[PDB]
Amino acid sequence: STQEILRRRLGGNANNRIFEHKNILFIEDISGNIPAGEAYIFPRGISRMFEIYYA
Amino acid sequence: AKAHVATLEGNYSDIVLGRVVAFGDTGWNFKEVDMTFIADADSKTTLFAGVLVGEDGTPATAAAGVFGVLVDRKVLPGVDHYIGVFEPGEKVPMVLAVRGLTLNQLKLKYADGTAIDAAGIQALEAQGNQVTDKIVGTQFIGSVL
Amino acid sequence: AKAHVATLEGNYSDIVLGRVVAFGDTGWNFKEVDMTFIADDADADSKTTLFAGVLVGEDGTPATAAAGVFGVLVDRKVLPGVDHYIGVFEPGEKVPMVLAVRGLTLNQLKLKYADGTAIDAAGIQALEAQGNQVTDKIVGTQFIGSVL
Repeated sequence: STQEILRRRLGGNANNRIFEHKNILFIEDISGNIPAGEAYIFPRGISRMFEIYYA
Repeated sequence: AKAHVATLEGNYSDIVLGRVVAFGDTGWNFKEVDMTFIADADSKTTLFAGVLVGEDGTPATAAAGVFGVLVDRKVLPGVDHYIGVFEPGEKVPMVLAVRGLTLNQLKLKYADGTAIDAAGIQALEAQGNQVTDKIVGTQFIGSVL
Repeated sequence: AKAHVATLEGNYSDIVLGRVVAFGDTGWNFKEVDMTFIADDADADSKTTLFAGVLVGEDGTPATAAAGVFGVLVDRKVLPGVDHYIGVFEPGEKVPMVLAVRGLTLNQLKLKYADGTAIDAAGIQALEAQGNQVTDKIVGTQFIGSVL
């Protein structure tokens, strides 16, 4: 396969283990801001989904 | 085997977060009292900076005896030269913080070392001081951010 | 048929006439407490009944007499010309509120007790002991109809 999961390390030497499968991209959190047993799924490209305002 | 090693942490300003700089008398915030430095032998005293003290220079074992906070320069962290320079039972002048100051609660302790309680906090605040717990703290190594 | 009219008079500075600024600390004069913004018996999303100047104790409950007076409620949420918080807080909830307790030149006329009664002498003494000035030397104002 393109990425030898059983032989090479996911994402190579990076810290995140970027892994793709079934047209779904997985990323591992290192900041520890995601609870231990939880994962979040959301779509990309949707307009005005996220905004931040300053006062 | 046990290699000699020394460490320093904290700072004088870490206790007094802020101050009101009154015009005229720059010493309007402090009072000077005579303390017993060495117990009643030659060794460092137990008067660590931040100990609650009374009016007469006796360490404050309880809220009711709290008058001020000892913030003198002679007992700051990392400073010590008084091994044997004094005599057990000898009395020494000390500087105290009394009026118009902001204090870090986490560094306030009773005579023994126990943390200050509600009564002591209220008594100290009644003299024109601000007592706060809003301290950011720090993280040095590990503890991924 | 009646017409709709709304009015505004008074500001923040009309309660806190003067403030001592500490160089090394700007929040020295103020202290935060927690208060019941909407009474627990208020109807669903009622309008609050707190107002700037109501005397409160250190616990946060509005004071009824001198013994319960510790400070003056001076939060931004209750100034005369502000209205955002209708139904925002459920009945019986509590939200942090800002008091002013040290180093202030306080108006004497605006301060009120929990029931709206004017401030008595015992309350004035208790508030002064904390290190606050209470003064009623206020010029006032005349608008129209009277030859000043």
